[PDB]
Amino acid sequence: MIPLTPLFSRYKDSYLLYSFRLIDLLRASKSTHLTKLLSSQATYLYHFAIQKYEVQQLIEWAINASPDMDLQQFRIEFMDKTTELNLRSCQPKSFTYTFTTIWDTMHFLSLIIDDMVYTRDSLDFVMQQLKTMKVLFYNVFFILQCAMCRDHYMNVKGFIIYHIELIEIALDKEKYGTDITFVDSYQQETAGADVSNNMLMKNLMAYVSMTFHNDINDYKWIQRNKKPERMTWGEYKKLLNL
Amino acid sequence: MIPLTPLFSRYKDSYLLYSFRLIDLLRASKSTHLTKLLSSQATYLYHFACIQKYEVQQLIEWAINASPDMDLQQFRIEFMDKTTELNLRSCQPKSFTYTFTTIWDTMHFLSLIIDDMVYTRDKSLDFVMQQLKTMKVLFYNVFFILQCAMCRDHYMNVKGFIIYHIELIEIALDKEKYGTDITFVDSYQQETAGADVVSNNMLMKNLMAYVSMTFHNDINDYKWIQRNKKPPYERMTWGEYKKLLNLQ
Ligand SMILES: Cc1cc2nc3c(=O)[nH]c(=O)nc-3n(C[C@H](O)[C@H](O)[C@H](O)COP(=O)(O)OP(=O)(O)OC[C@H]3O[C@@H](n4cnc5c(N)ncnc54)[C@H](O)[C@@H]3O)c2cc1C
Ligand SMILES: Cc1cc2nc3c(=O)[nH]c(=O)nc-3n(C[C@H](O)[C@H](O)[C@H](O)COP(=O)(O)OP(=O)(O)OC[C@H]3O[C@@H](n4cnc5c(N)ncnc54)[C@H](O)[C@@H]3O)c2cc1C
Repeated sequence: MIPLTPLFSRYKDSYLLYSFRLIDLLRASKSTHLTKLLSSQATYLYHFAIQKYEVQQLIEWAINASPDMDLQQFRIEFMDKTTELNLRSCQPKSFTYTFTTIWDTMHFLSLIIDDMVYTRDSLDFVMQQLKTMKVLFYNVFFILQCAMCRDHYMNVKGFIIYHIELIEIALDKEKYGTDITFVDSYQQETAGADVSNNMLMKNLMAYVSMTFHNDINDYKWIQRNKKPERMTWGEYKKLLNL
Repeated sequence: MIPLTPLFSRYKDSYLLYSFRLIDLLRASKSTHLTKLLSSQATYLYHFACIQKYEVQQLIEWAINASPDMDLQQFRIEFMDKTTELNLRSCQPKSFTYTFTTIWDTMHFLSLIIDDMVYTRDKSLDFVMQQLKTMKVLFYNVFFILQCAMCRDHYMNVKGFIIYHIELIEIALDKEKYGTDITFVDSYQQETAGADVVSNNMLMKNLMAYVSMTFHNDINDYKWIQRNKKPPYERMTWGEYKKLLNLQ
C-alpha cells in the first residue's frame, strides 16, 4: 500500500503516540459527551492503524482506569495491557508529544485516505471509511495546551473535510457509471469541476494537508505580529516516495 | 465598488431580509451567549451593508427589548416603524419570503464585499485586514433560521473551506504590508499553482466570488449523496457567474 520511507515511519509512531495520549484522557473525562467522543475517536484511530475485538478491550480498560493515576503510571499500565492483549503494535517507540505528533497524525490519516481510494474496488466500504475520516478531522484534540491553535483549527478545519467530500462525490459518480480519472495536479481537478468527467488528484489528501500545514505556519506570523522555508509539493512527494 | 446587476440587486435585498430575521431572534434567545452572538452578528451585518453605526445600535437595542410574546408578523410591523423612525429605510427588505436562496444570496453578497474591499484597499491595509477577521466571524456563525438540521450539520463540517480562503487573503495583505505587492491573476488554478513556488504573492481576482460559487456547487452536488439519489442538471459555471454579476 503506502510507500515505506523514514518520514512515514515517523508518522506511524506519532500516530500511535497521539492515540495513546487520547485514551489517557478517558479516565479524566468531565462529561459523558466527552467520554463518548474520545472513545469513538480512539476506536476509529486504531481502526486505521480480532484486532477490532482487542482494541475494544483496550478502550474499555482505558475507560475504567483509575482517574487518580498520573500519565506516567497510565503509560506503565498501558504497556502491560497492550502486551497482554497482543497489541504490541499499538505501543509507541517515543512518547515525546509535540505539535509534530499532531501534524504527523493528520498527514498519516491523509495518506491512509489516498491509499484506500487508490486501492479500492467495496466502494460502499470506502465511502463509509471516508465518513469516519470526516469525524476524525472534525474532532482533532490538541491534548497539549494551545487555545489559539484550537480556535484557529476550528475555523479552518472544513478545508480538509471539504476535500474528503469531493472524494465521496467522485466515488458516487463512479458508482453511477463515470469512472474516476486520476490526474497529476490539483489544478486539473479544480478546473475539471467548472463545467461529465470525474477527475481526482492522485495523492489529493497528501497535497491538501501539506498546503493546509503551510497555511497554518504562514498565518502564525500574522498571529505574532512579525515578519516571516515552506514545504513544496515536489519535495513532499520525494520525502514520502509518492 | 460592486457592479449593479439584477442578480446583485436580489443579493442586497436578500441580505437585508437575512439581517431582519436574525434580529427577530434576539427577543426569543434562550441564552446570554446566543444573545451576545446574535447581536454582534447583526451589528456586523449592517456594518457591511450601506451615524449609521449609532442608529444601527439603537435598532439592535430595540430588537433586544422587543416583546418575546409578539409573533414574527408583529415584529415585522414594529421593525418597519422603528427603521422608519431611525432614518433606516434602507435596511427594510423589499421582500420577506425567506428561503435557502436568501441564505445563499447573503453568503454570495458578503463574498463580493470581501473582493471589493481588497480591490479598493488603501495600499490602511490594517483596516481591510481587520474587516476580513470580521468576515471570518460572520461565516463561522451563519444561522439558517429556517429548519434544516442536516444542512446545519453539513455547513458546520465544511464552512472552513470558505474561511480558509479569507485567511489566504489576509496572508497576501500581510505580505503586501511588508514589501511584496499582491499580483492579481485571472484564475483559481493560477493562484493555487503560484502558491507552490521564490516568493510570489498571487491572488485570484474576485477570489471569494469564485470560492462561494464553488462551495455552493459542492453543497448541491453532495445533497444527492445525502438523498441516495442520482443527479437529475445544469451546474453554475464561473464564466456564466461572472457574466451575471458583470465581474471583470
Ligand atoms: C491543526 C494544527 C493547528 C495549529 N494552529 C496554530 C496556530 O493557530 N498558531 C500557532 O502559532 N501554531 C499553530 N500550530 C502549531 C504550528 O503549526 C507549528 O507546529 C509550531 O509553530 C511549531 O513550528 P515548527 O516549524 O517547529 O514545526 P512544523 O514545521 O509545523 O512541523 C514539524 C515537521 O513537520 C514538517 N513540515 C513542515 N511543514 C510541513 C508541511 N506543509 N507539510 C507537511 N510537513 C511539514 C516539518 O519539515 C517537520 O518535519 C498548529 C498545529 C496543528 C497540528
Ligand atoms: C450554507 C448552506 C448549506 C446547505 N447544506 C445542505 C445540505 O447539506 N443538504 C441539502 O439537501 N440542502 C442543503 N442546503 C440547501 C441547498 O443548497 C439548496 O439551496 C436547496 O436544496 C435548493 O436547491 P436549488 O438548486 O433549487 O436552489 P439553490 O441552490 O439555493 O439556488 C438558488 C439561487 O442560487 C443560484 N445558484 C445556483 N447555483 C449557484 C452557485 N454554485 N453559485 C452561485 N449561485 C448559484 C441559482 O441560480 C438560484 O438562483 C444548504 C444551503 C446553504 C445556504
